[PDB]
Amino acid sequence: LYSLLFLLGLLGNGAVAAVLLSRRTALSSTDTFLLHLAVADTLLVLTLPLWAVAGALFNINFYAGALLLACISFDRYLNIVHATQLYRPARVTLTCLAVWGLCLLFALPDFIPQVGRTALRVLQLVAGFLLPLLVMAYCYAHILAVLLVSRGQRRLRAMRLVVVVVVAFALCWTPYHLVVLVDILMDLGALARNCGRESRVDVAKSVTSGLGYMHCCLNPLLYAFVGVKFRERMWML
Repeated sequence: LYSLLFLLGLLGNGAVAAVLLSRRTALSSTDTFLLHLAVADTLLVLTLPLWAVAGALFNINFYAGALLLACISFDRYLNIVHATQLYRPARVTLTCLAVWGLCLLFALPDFIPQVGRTALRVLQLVAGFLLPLLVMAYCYAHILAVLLVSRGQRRLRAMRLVVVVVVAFALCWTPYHLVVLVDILMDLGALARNCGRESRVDVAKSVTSGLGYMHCCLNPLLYAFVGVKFRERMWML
């Protein structure tokens, strides 16, 4: 089953990368961020055979996932909540370098310590899953509120899609960071170590890593294939 996901990830990810990269003109901010995410997930799925330098690139891609997804949400909030003050393609390459740049800052130790790895885990939990999740929650809650006061036939479908995206992200990311937090507290002295539970926690690491792989493989299906614009390009190319 793991090998199937490997091809599924590359296949779907490549289509997203190819469709957007074949555009002959400028790409909107949402389009630019989606392209970065497709590349980010593309690298991670390449790791599958080995995991099932490798670790270092693994971390970079994982954070790229949430942060890029976090970046997508903020632009949607800006475009849909304050649509009157932001009427106008705005280049956003600056932030993409930062998000990829912030992964580099954290990714150095992987190429290169008890306290060092403790700080690594602390930063990972603080700024990799928690803050992005809060950002997504706030932005999409305001988007839902604005749409509920809107008028049209697309509002309901937009609400459904937003809820689906948020729920999928939560249910696919929480199980890994929960185990990471449990292990963090165990190391800090808030819990007790035992032979069986350590192996169970390693298996939990494995299972939640597979779940994250599933999310990375599903990213094309929930952010690209559901949009009207993307399908038109796919039908064109």
